[PDB]
Amino acid sequence: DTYKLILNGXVLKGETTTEAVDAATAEKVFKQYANDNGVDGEWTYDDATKTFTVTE
Repeated sequence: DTYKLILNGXVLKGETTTEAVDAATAEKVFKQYANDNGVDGEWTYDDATKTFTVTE
């Protein structure tokens, strides 16, 4: 499936997508991308939209 990532860094925002077989795998990809790019914070998932948010 296509999963989405919302990255909220206070006044700064971003977003991205990945293809993955399930949600746990997409989150591993999203958590590495977020961390590689300086974005650390609280994670939540909307399984109705297959969208993760990381909030600084």
